[PDB]
Amino acid sequence: SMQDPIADMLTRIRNGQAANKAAVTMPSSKLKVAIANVLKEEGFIEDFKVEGDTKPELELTLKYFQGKAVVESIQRVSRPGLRIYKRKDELPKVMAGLGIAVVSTSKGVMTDRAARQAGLGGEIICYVA
Amino acid sequence: ATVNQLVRKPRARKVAKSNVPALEACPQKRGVCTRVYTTTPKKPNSALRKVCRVRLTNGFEVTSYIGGEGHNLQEHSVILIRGGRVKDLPGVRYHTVRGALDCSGVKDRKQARSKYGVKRPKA
Amino acid sequence: MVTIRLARHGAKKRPFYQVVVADSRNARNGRFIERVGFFNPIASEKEEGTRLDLDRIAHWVGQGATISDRVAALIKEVNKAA
Amino acid sequence: KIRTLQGRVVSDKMEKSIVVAIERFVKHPIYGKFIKRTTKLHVHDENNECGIGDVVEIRECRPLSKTKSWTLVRVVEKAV
Amino acid sequence: ARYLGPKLKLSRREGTDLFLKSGVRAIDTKCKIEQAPGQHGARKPRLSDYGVQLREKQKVRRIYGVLERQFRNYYKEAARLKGNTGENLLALLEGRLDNVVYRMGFGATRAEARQLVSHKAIMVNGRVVNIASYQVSPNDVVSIREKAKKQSRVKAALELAEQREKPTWLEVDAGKMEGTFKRKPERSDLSADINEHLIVELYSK
Amino acid sequence: ELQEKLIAVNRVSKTVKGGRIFSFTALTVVGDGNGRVGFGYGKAREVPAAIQKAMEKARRNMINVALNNGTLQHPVKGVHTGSRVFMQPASEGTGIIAGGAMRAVLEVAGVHNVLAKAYGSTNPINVVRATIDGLENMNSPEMVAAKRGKSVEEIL
Amino acid sequence: MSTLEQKLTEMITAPVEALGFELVGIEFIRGRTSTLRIYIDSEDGINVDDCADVSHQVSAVLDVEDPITVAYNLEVSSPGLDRPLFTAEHYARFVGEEVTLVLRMAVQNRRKWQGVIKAVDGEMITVTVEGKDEVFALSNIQKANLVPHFA
RNA sequence: UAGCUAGUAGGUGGGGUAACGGCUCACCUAGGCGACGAUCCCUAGCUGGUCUGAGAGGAUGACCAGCCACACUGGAACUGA
RNA sequence: CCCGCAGAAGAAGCACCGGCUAACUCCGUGCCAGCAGCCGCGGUAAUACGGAGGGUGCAAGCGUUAAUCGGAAUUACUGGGCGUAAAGCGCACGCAGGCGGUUUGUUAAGUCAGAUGUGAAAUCCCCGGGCUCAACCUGGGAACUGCAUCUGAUACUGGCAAG
Ligand SMILES: [Mg+2]
Ligand SMILES: [Mg+2]
Ligand SMILES: [Mg+2]
Ligand SMILES: [Mg+2]
Ligand SMILES: [Mg+2]
Ligand SMILES: [Mg+2]
Ligand SMILES: [Mg+2]
Ligand SMILES: [Mg+2]
Ligand SMILES: [Mg+2]
Ligand SMILES: [Mg+2]
Ligand SMILES: [Mg+2]
Ligand SMILES: [Mg+2]
Ligand SMILES: [Mg+2]
Ligand SMILES: [Mg+2]
Ligand SMILES: [Mg+2]
Ligand SMILES: [Mg+2]
Repeated sequence: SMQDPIADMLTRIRNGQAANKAAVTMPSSKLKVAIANVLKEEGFIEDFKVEGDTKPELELTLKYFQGKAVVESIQRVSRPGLRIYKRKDELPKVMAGLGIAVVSTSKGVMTDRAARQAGLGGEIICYVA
Repeated sequence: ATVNQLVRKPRARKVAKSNVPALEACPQKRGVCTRVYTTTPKKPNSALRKVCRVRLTNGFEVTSYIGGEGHNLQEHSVILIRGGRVKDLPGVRYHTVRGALDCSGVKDRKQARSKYGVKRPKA
Repeated sequence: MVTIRLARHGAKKRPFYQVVVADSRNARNGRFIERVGFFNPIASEKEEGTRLDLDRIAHWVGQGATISDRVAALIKEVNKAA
Repeated sequence: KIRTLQGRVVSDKMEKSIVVAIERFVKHPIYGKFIKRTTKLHVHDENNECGIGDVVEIRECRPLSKTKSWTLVRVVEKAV
Repeated sequence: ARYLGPKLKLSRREGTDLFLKSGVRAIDTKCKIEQAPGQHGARKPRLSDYGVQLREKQKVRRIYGVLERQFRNYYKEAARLKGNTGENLLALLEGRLDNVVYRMGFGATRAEARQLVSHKAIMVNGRVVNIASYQVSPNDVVSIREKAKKQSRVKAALELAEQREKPTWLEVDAGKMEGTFKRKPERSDLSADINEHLIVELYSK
Repeated sequence: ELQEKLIAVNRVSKTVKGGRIFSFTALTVVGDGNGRVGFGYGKAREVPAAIQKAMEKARRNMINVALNNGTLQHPVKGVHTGSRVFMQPASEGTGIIAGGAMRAVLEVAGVHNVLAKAYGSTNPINVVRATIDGLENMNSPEMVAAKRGKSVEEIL
Repeated sequence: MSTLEQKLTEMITAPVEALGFELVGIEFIRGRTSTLRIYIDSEDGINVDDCADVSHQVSAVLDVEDPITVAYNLEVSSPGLDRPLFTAEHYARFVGEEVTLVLRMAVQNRRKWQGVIKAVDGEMITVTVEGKDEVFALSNIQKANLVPHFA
């Protein structure tokens, strides 16, 4: 029973970049889109696109820089089995700020940097690198 | 070992069974030897191990290695014991102190005499 | 009753007095209510040894607090200090 | 503004009083997993006017029995 | 609480100069500076990194004369401060009153200078002080009490100071035998043989 | 202008028809003190040979790590052959706080300030098998910028 | 039974006897550890050091004339406060002290009791248990110790 | 150590208390507690802190400060803010 | 606290030197013994037992024992495992429990933000000040990660409703 769509989405990229696919796709969701959009403009992929209406699927164009995937380490932190929330000041840093931590706030979903810009805690979803 | 199992059963940790039980955290204990005896090892190893059965103030009877080079002990000789375990002795987890409480001050030792109570010889 | 007095601090032969308010039934260095300054007998002009929040004091004696004679003198000083 | 809690009765087998069970969602101290904890109570049901399961709202008051210290203030759903 | 054996044995053990004698002669003239002391002191042992660390620690101690327990205090405080710990460690080691006096050339050897401090001969900022480990502050002005301004040793040491490099951070006036600790000395202001990073590494074991 | 350091030497056996024949395995690293380092390990019949040949292989294999200022650019771990090694940059002048085996590796590479710690088994060859990999897996503040197609501050 | 303890007794008795020392009990334990324990009786007193002297001499005669071929372990001992009594004569020497004893048979009503010696005979030892002056055949006693109590 | 409890759980009335209250009593109701550990058993004064630890934690509660408890043992009260 | 006086004059020891672990030989020594935190040690030579010389460490102390944490990721929340090393129930069903696809609305519980109250003093920490230094004492601050309350925020999780 798929008791998490997000982790699946991520592994679909990890097992995607590993298998060196050109592109991967998932059953979409208004959340995953927001997840994609932020990392999309964060250079970790080229572009996403979603089609279909009754079962809209999201589809992602993976990235490779020099025979190597741009994104290389992905981990869902706040998982259904154990949630995670962080206040403003304790917003983590991924690889000394080289990585990125995607966090949802009441003001939506954005990178950790943007969060501590607005000064908003939230739920840490994934560490990307 | 998932978190939902920890909340129903926190991780335990076994206690530190004191290898020196008969001391009960006392750095030393006073005792009276209820027996004196020596033991040689098997055929290949030839040596003599000095050791006394001693009843402690707490009521325990134990085995304490005789430091050696001072042997003036016999039944009803009081003695102070400290927890030291020598290799090659199965039940000896204690060493008799040398230099106090009814233990002969060992013959003159020019080296490491404090570990035997020998006072600095005044030439 | 509720009084303003001196608790002794510092070290042997070098005493330091925190002027506090407390129920008289409490030990000289027991609990108190509102530390309101300090006293140093051995300042010798090296540093101030009399700082008082006398208005807070005034507020207290205003509502029935009584004054140890020592600090009563101390209060007189800062007023003379002006 | 008065304070108040919003629990849910689990029993009313007693004269003019009820057993409300509150539910607080708390994060575990060490293991970080959020958990739900209940705090049963003994609320004074004036007039004996609450069924079972019907979610209620209470308020803390001076002691009224060996157990009760809480007064009901309203009912927000009547036990469908 | 101070080492009182022979001096050169240390240098011969630490295999370098330590300025443990007035310096009117060269070390080799007075010892086998190139070779460790003792019977086996001739052979060159195969030491260890740990051995290196220890040997560098004992150096900076011996070159300054701080015993062990008092030393790591300097360290355990030096680490607490800001900036490069092992750096400022030497900085405060350069702050010991005697050392400053020695740097000011009032005393040929630090011990000789230390004996002065211990013998109530020096006033920092006009007031007397006799603890050798007395740290000093910038702009302080040490001096010689007149009860010793005529001591034969102080003038001879001043006549030996200029034979060595005039320190920068602190400025002296040998005319009236009193100087000024203007600036806290910098790392470069010291020597380069000292490897402060391994000195930290040692205590960080 | 290179820099070398032996790590460990073991006497390994080899049982033959009549008895055995011991040998000697050396293990060493070589670095340029400038974020470029390799390691070598070679058996031989007696120590100086092993120490010699193993020293030479390490002159090849010298990867070039993109450290900055005697310290890493981000915490990093590396796991190889049952040995786990955590490292992370440290403040200025902190020093090389590391177990024995790693310390040389960190030293010859050019690192000056780094915290570190090993885990699991502490077999020396394994941890260096487990360290250099961890080292090269560092990422410059522009390797990302490049591979992320951004400017440096665009990540920083 | 007796692992030729007879020879063990002679082999130990000779050097011990040469020491002017009296021999009292010989016990050997096989399996747990092939260790032999010897009880000696010196009127002046028994230090460990003397136990070493006899341990060396007995070890010497033991080495040449040992055909049991068990592991070579054996300790020298001097009577403890709780000291085993094997001879009728030993029972005689301790006229009026408490001695514990256990019957060889593990059948019900076995004499696992202690008493105070009232009279001593060869085959029969009188010890008082439950207010009764009982008489015990020492051969039918598995093991017995005297005054485990320390005063 | 799995059930525990009959003044037990609740109500009415009276008494009682400086004060609310099974505090007590009458009366009525038949409850109340428990696997979110009741009950039972062993151990223990509690905290600020203290030691250790990179941290999270682990340990601990000597000194000093806050709180509690006790004053040969057991029981009872009197006086009195 | 100061001044004067006399005179180097009244004042250095304890462990250890096979490895771990800084520091080595001589002579006995005979596996006799003794040494021992572990691994180990001892023969006709032992840098490991004893003495000696020399050396290392520490110092008015130095060692031994005890006790606690650490090292120990060796209860692994941070931060472990379970084919064969210890560890997947013989299998299944299933209550409690845990967890839950997707869209909208609503809620504001969780969550986040802010405010406010409180979180004794001492202690710890920063910046000072004072005892000749230091320990020590002291000013001020920081912090006390908490709790409560109020006002917001609605992405997320929960609730409700409708799909
Ligand atoms: Mg001292
Ligand atoms: Mg060495
Ligand atoms: Mg009533
Ligand atoms: Mg009434
Ligand atoms: Mg740790
Ligand atoms: Mg006390
Ligand atoms: Mg009265
Ligand atoms: Mg642990
Ligand atoms: Mg494991
Ligand atoms: Mg099975
Ligand atoms: Mg099933
Ligand atoms: Mg649910
Ligand atoms: Mg859902
Ligand atoms: Mg406080
Ligand atoms: Mg000052
Ligand atoms: Mg919802």
